[PDB]
Amino acid sequence: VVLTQSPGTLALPPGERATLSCRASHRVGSTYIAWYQQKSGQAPRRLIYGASNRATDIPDRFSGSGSGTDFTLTIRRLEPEDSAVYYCQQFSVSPWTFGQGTRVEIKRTVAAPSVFIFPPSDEQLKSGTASVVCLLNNFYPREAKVQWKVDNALQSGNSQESVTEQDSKDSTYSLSSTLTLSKADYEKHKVYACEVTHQGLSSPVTKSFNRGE
Amino acid sequence: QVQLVQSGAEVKKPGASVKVSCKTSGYSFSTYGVSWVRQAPGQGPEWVGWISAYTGITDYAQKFQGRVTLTTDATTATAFLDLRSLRPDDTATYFCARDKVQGRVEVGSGGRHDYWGQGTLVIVSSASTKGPSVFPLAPGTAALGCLVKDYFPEPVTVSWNSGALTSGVHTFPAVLQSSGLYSLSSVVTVPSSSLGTQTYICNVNHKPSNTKVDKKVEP
Amino acid sequence: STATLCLGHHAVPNGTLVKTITDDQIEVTNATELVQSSSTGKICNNPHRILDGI
Amino acid sequence: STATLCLGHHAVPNGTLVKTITDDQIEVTNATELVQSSSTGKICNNPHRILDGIDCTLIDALLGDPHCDVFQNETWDLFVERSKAFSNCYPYDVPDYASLRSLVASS
Amino acid sequence: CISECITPNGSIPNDKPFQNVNKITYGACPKYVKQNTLKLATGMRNVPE
Amino acid sequence: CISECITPNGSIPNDKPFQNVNKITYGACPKYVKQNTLKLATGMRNVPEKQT
Amino acid sequence: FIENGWEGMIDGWYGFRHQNSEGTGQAADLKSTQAAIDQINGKLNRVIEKTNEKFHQIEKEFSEVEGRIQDLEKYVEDTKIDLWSYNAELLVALENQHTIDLTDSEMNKLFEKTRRQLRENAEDMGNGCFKIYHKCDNACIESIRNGTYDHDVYRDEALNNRFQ
Amino acid sequence: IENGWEGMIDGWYGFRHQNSEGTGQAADLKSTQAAIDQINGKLNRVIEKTNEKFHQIEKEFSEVEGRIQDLEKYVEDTKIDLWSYNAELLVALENQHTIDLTDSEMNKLFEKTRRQLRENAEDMGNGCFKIYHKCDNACIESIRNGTYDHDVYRDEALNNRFQ
Amino acid sequence: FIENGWEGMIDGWYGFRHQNSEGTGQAADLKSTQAAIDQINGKLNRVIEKTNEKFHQIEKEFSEVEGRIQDLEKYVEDTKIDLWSYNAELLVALENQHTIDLTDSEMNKLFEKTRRQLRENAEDMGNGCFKIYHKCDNACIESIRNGTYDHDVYRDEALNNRFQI
Ligand SMILES: *[C@@H]1O[C@H](CO)[C@@H](O)[C@H](O)[C@H]1NC(C)=O
Repeated sequence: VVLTQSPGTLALPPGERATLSCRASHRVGSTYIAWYQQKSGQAPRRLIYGASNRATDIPDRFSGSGSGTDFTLTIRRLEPEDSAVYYCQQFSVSPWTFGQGTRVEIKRTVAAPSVFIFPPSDEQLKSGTASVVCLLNNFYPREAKVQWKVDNALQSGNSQESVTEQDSKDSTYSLSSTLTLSKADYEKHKVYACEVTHQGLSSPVTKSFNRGE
Repeated sequence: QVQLVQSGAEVKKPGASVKVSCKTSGYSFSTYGVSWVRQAPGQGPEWVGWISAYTGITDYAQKFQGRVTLTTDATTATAFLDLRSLRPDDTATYFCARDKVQGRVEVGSGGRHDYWGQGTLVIVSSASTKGPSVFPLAPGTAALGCLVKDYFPEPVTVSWNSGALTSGVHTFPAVLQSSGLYSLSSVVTVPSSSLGTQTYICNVNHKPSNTKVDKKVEP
Repeated sequence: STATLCLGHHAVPNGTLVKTITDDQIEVTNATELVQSSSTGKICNNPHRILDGI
Repeated sequence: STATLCLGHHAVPNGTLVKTITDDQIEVTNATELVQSSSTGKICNNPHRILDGIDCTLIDALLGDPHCDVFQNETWDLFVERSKAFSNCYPYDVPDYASLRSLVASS
Repeated sequence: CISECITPNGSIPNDKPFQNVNKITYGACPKYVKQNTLKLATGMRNVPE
Repeated sequence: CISECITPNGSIPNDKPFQNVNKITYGACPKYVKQNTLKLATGMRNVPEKQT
Repeated sequence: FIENGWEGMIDGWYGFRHQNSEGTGQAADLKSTQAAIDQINGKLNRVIEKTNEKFHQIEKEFSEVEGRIQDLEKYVEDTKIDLWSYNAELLVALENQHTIDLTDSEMNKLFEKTRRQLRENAEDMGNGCFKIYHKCDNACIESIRNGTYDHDVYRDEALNNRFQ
Repeated sequence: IENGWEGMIDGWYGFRHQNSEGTGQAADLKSTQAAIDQINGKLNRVIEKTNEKFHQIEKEFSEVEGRIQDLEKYVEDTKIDLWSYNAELLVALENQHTIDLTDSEMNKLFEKTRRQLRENAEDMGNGCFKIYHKCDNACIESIRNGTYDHDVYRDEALNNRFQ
Repeated sequence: FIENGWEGMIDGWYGFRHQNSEGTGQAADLKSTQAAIDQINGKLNRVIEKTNEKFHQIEKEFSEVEGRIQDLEKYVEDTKIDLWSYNAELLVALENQHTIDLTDSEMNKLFEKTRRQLRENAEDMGNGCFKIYHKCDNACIESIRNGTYDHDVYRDEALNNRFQI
């Protein structure tokens, strides 16, 4: 019994309506369906049971319905609180099965990244390698490029980046890329610079630093 | 009230097996079964099995059968999960949750996964454990942090001032290096006036290597 | 010493799920579809005399 | 010496009578009622948007009898015509009244 | 209050599959039947000791 | 072609006792039902073998 | 077999009442209890699985006499009612005759399970009891109840009290 | 029989024996067809050709007409809803039956086999028999094909069982 | 078991045919007979229990062609008929499958009753008879039939014919 649920992700502004579907490969009692919400880290929190009913302490924005094969969960007026993954699940037929998962991103207004560079620590230097960190903080949307430079020598494939999940308050991501060098190569070049292209910036913006200072 | 406290993250090697506890409370253990669901990082949940605390009956998902054993201890009010012959596939976070109503009248389906465990990470890797190095992330709004570098396996828990500073903190996803280890950043944006008065703490803690290193930052 | 004789029934690697009074789903060896769900999309001119009002 | 072991089922001091194929009454341990037989006597305003025609019929709000002015530009899920309602304007009649009522009602 | 079934006699709860209040209804309602009571058995035959 | 059941959606074969194509039909046709699938069992309960 | 059924059994729905040297005692078989329940449960869930929604229908009460159309609107709605009413009467009746035979078979099945377990160390007294033909203390009794009684053990003892 | 046998492709119900001469398997074709013939005939009743309808009422409409149209739509909806219930109930009943029919067929074959062995064997508890004598392959088919004379192995069996 | 049934049994619906020293003879078990009857009786009563009353309905035959309304009056009445007709076909079918399984179980039950009674003094021949392993004269036979056969009495006799000779 396979639950394919759609759409993949979906991005909608606050005060709009998300409408999530969950088609099942076989017919299923309306009583053996449940919906869950999961913000990464914590465990799944259960929104709806028996396809139709809210579990307790749950706002009425959430509601569910469906007949036999097409089940749907409707969040009636979105909040920034609601950016999460949503799973449908059936437990009529062993094995109890879950859905693919529909992501919900709330689609707020554009926001530019606050760019910060960080030189490598004097404690780290002497231990034998160097790691330059560049931080893009509290921006929207997710799509933001980062490019490195070492005395304008354009770098690639020695940086590596990691993005935060959408924030539940203000609905902004945060990024950190990390340039990794040898203490030998780092103690050879002066100008280390982190150039950032993004929808929020009408033209790219570089923050940089001169080694030693 | 009603809760399910699971055991701390274990780390095991391809051959061996594992056992995960799930302590319950706040409701009478024996009128409700327990469902177990696991979650390969980044993928969605998949079901493992279910056991009744009233009748001792089990239903394992046929994917695991043989490898998996569910039990319950009514005295301590705890359900257990034993998984053998661990593949690296089985690296995941493992949840327990209340499920089915037993004995009692009946229905409809009011739960049926009422309440869940906080989750308990299992890592199946043949590599060595390595503790992290913690480097200061040297600093009108202003930014600072820690850099937790070259450790294995996951997880690393980072907080600030025993948790006294919660606001304006972003702790990033661990990122895998080609060296096999992990690297992890955590940053704070704070007002750039309070500098003399305040100070800061990196409650870095990597428990597969018993490394509690609370190591500090300043310009 | 002695001997053992067992009575059994078959089973198959991929059954099919069906409904009953007591049970929402239950796997059985084989089943059959009772609801005609799709069409050919065209109208057959036999045996019924069709007339196209164009 | 030896021992006695017995298999049995429960029973209860006041069962409930139910019907089957072969017989009219037969006492069972418990049963449940399948027919909703009584009402609260009042109409719940959720989740359905109710609208109380008070002194107006629907057709009178449509046309715009004076006392039915408070209904102008209104919407409803379920309009409720009351027994107490009246008309109090120029005297009229609607050939095919019921059709116009019906069709406005579902608009 | 909340009630997804409305009748002229008033609002009724649709936890049951059938009802006998009024044939006129609106919304998610049980099916009107002539019977005023149908008991469904939820246990075994009751035999005194 | 030959088909003893006609619908607006097109012609359908009446080998089944029920159908879900269209409530408008003409000729020897299955009965229109709201269900889009009803499986009738044509064999016993399927039980996999114990183990060992 | 059992003419009767036990009042005062509140541990569960089916059970064991034993008598040995160590004294009498009682205890419910939870597994075959839930087995009955789970069926009734699911059967019941299918019946009350939420009904249809209906909105703007036809009128069914009328103030004036209209003749032909009204006669038809009343005939349609009456015809409906009568049928649905039959459906409900028949449903309940079937479901009940089944719910009975379901639970009578559950008791029945527990008894057989227990007889196949004792193999040739006991006889059916005729009222749904067993005369176990050996010293069966309380440990032995729960060994039967929880599905572990090894007959190959008390075979010789029992077999001989039975026959000479 | 807490389970059932995969890889039995001779038929639907069978015998798996183990003796001195070795293990082996074989299907009981009579009780197999017995199940089939019922399912077959039940299935034939259901799909026994449905019925023909020609000029009926209209069921789709372009414009809003009120009263008559309201009734034409109520009639056809009411029809559908009922037939739909009939079909749901039918299948459900038929299935619960088709299950209990086939479970009883297995069940019946077992009894047939027990009445045959009379007092020369015991029910192991998992739907097998411990036959208490040397039952080589000739003896086994003698059981399967309904000819096992118990009066023959009585003494042998009876004595291994008790002494 | 009994691959056949007895014609010429007119005492009742289920019975006993014995053979001993004193000769053969037959007799019906009235209690399990009425048991079957009472069920069929009551099942039958519920089916034919008082029907509907109906008075002024719609018209169902017509002289002229009227189009739309008439088309609907006939569709309504045909749709009614077709459903009730299905109800009746299904009813009888169900009721019958049951009436069969009801009576087959009644026989079945009487047989068990009789087996539990004989305890270890007799064996199931395989055709729904018993080989009673002791001198069972006519008194002993009615003792079985009327529910009073004390096995503890013929135990030793029977038990020994069974396990010896
Ligand atoms: C059936 O009894 C249960 C206890 O078993 C009770 O809680 C339930 O509400 C009962 N139903 C009716 C209609 O009395």
